[PDB]
Amino acid sequence: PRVKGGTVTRKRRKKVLKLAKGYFGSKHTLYKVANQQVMKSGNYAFRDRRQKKRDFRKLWITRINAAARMNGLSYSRLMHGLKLSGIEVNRKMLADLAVNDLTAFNQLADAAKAQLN
Amino acid sequence: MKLHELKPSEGSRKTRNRVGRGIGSGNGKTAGKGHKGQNARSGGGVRPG
Amino acid sequence: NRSEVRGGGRKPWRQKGTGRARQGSIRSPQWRGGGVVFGPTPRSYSYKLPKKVRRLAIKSVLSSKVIDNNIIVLEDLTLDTAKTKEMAAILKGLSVEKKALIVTADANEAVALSARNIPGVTVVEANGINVLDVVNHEKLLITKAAVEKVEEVL
Amino acid sequence: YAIIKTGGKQIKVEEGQTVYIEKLAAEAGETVTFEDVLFVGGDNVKVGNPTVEGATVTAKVEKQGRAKKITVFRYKPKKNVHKKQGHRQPYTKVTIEKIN
Amino acid sequence: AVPFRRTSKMKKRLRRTHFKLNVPGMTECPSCGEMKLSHRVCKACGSYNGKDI
Amino acid sequence: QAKAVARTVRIAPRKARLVMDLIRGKQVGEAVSILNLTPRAASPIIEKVLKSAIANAEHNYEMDANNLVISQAFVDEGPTLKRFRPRAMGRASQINKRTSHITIVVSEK
Amino acid sequence: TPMANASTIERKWLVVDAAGKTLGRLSSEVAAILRGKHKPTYTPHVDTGDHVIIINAEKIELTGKKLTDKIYYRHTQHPGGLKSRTALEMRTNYPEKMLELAIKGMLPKGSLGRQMFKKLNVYRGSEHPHEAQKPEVYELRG
RNA sequence: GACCGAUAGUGAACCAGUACCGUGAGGGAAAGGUGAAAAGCACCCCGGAAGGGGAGUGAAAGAGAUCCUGAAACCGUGUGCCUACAAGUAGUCAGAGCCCGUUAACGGGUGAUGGCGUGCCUUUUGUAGAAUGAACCGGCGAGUUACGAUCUCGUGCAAGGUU
RNA sequence: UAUCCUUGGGAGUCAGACUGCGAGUGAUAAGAUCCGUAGUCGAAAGGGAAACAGCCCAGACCGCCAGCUAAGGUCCCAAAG
RNA sequence: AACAGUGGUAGGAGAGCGUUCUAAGGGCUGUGAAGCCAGACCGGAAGGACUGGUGGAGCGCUUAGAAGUGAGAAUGCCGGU
Repeated sequence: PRVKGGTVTRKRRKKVLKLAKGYFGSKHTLYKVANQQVMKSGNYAFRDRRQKKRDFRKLWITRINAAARMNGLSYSRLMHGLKLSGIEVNRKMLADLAVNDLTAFNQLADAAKAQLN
Repeated sequence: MKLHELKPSEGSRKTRNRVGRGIGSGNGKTAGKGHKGQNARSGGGVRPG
Repeated sequence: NRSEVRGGGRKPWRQKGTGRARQGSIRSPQWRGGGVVFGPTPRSYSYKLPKKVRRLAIKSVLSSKVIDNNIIVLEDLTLDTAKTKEMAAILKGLSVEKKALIVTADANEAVALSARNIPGVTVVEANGINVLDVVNHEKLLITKAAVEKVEEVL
Repeated sequence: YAIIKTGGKQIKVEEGQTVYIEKLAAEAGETVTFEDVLFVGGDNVKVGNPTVEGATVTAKVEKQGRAKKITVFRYKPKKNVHKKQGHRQPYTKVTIEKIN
Repeated sequence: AVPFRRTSKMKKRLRRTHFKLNVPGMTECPSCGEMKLSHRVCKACGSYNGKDI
Repeated sequence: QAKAVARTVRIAPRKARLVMDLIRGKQVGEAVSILNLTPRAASPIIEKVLKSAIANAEHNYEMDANNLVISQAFVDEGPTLKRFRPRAMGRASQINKRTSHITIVVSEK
Repeated sequence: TPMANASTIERKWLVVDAAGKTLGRLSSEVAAILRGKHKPTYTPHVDTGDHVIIINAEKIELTGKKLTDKIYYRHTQHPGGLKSRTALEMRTNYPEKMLELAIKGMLPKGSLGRQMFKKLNVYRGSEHPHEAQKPEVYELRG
């Protein structure tokens, strides 16, 4: 018996193309050039899933540092005082406070500032 | 037995190893012949001794 | 094959100078018309087992038929005619609403002329028994004569 | 508003709020108490020494699901390597009550 | 002396922007109404500047 | 509304595209003036099909010819014809005697 | 899931004198605030900074022999179109631009960097045309 | 017929060893499908015609003579969002605004702006590679079969197994 | 601390590169060549070394908007004195 | 359950997905098959469903079996653009 293979190839390639929407022209219109971007998008995505953890950390830290500098402190000195106290909350929480409830941030910073002395 | 409940004795049957049918198989692009050489060619080899 | 296919022969274009690819014939597998690489070729899928095994097989399936009680013994099949109405009436009386196999010893031609126009029914002598017919026909009818024959040759 | 530590992570919470967290042993209508609690917030304040005593946080489940899919695809460019792999991270949907 | 690359649809269209036709400088035929080129003769009126040929 | 089509006419489509990109979305009378006065090969064809359209409207729909507008108007590349020019040195060059399907749709205000 | 600002901004206007200051150590703060790192509501992609005014740019200071030996090179896109200007004559003729150069250099690059540069407004002397914005003074931490 | 089903299968499902190429021997194609049935479009209009729009036939005319379906490349029309101080293998992650509203779930389309990021294959000590190959889309296209040997697994029988 | 030996089936490989150390040839020149030895690459992504196969740190099932560290760093580009 | 582990070229081993055909058994289909187009569905992957549209007559499911069994590249062949 003989086997053509008419539907499978089309179906698979179309699946890829539906994944490749929004890409610039030929990279959504054509199979193979799109494939080699989709794949590349997969590696980029893996990478970025792990860069998020690295980026938001920075952002939180900058926010905390600004708030501590207006409170009269540095980030490093602050977090040292906090770990020395037991206030191991985390940086995301601290940032959310420093934006929304800055009085609580001040409470915590004053605790650490006191326990640095 | 019945034709619509057939099954073999385990270990009697196996699937054959096809090659040149992708890399997920682990036998793509070379069929396990490795890279270039007299053993990698069509009719490629030497007499046994 | 590329040899069996008609034509080919000449190098369609010189090896070099053209921008085109090296090609040796218009009938190699790359081409539209083309010769097939390996493909099929006539052969026989037949093989033979040993005798002990095959007789064990038929014994086994008969044992299974007698187990699940899709077996019927029926002495003295006798038809004044060779008709199918009578046979179907018999099968109805025996509550045989499906495929079926029928066995004799010496080829009751009346029974063979009948019973063939029925789709699901087949007829055979004791010498002509298979495993496949047995399995496939879901239920078995035998004359005790044929029983003695099969059990004495087995 | 309170803070809690649940899944090796932390959450800021207000009462009556809906949250999605890591998987738990609940059964889709049960209740839960978070006790690894700290920073009761919102009012008269209480901060964890590491953790504030008692002051638990009750809640109840509404779903025990598995989130939207992602197809991590990984290929070393040459070398003929691929890994295609799906993932539905389980999760648990919760509604809060009674910060303490 | 040849295209190192194939030209994309986008640049093809960006080139073909200016490749277009302006309309004519059009006027009516005051004699029998229909339109006409400026400073030129109404083919149907057969008239120009209030004068028939 | 109303429609007219000129299917399988030997002319290149881009040229027709130009000529109707002029008039897309205009009153029929001024459009006819455009086509009468512009010096291109495709204007007679296009005014022909347009005139057929307005005729279809007036005859089969009675839609007040003067009160009409080109709702849409487009061209579709139809079946080419293949030819060959004997260039130098025994080489030939493929020639694409193009073909176009002109389509016009007319409505009221 | 924190906040990421957008059109929820209040850009104040700050003023800085430079009577005895080193432009580098000064600029490293003014650029930080032009970027908004002195705020809790910082985001990297929104320009949360704050407008800045600088006065008495001529009256900056330097260390060492920079006025004689520090050289601002600048090339056209013409051959041998290299040009050089010492920090001294830059200070005399136009200190606005040399401050702008330093700060531009230590700002981020891209549209956002340029747009936060656009908040800067440097002025020789002590004139400050931007009275209307009701600015305030910013002393330097350094 | 555990043979093909119009790039397959005879080279050839059709007026093919034809057309066509070659002085010549010789080489050597392409090209199937209306409908159950012509009932194949009376008649009206546009138009010089072609080709259309109506009407009518028909279950169907989006079936109308390349006449079942009819994809993709390619070509265009319209429009929701974005875009004319911006450099970026063209995406990814974060993300505002705007527009929608699903196989109803931490939904969808766009995406200002920020961050990270030198294509695929081959061959190489090593290639983003200024080394090779591919214009693109579609189809076809490469480790098989016979016989024999050997190893493993399985089954049957066993100092006897087998034709 | 668990990998070692035998028998049998199946392979691929026999163009290697740099770095550190010890040697040769060289001009104690070569990103040179040829040897030994250890590592890395090859066949290994990630962080730093601006970028940067072979250097420093360290080894990727997958996810998380959690945390502690290595190398290297903390005035701004760019997180941190 | 506990513990430990899960980078990977050549290459070895094992698990499977899918295509055509056949046998049997059980089914779908003019109240609309296959095929084609959409869709925000499911699965660890190959992949598989559901709904709607087109189309207008054949096709799945289960267990087994046999193969012209899966294409992104050959300055590949043919056709189209």
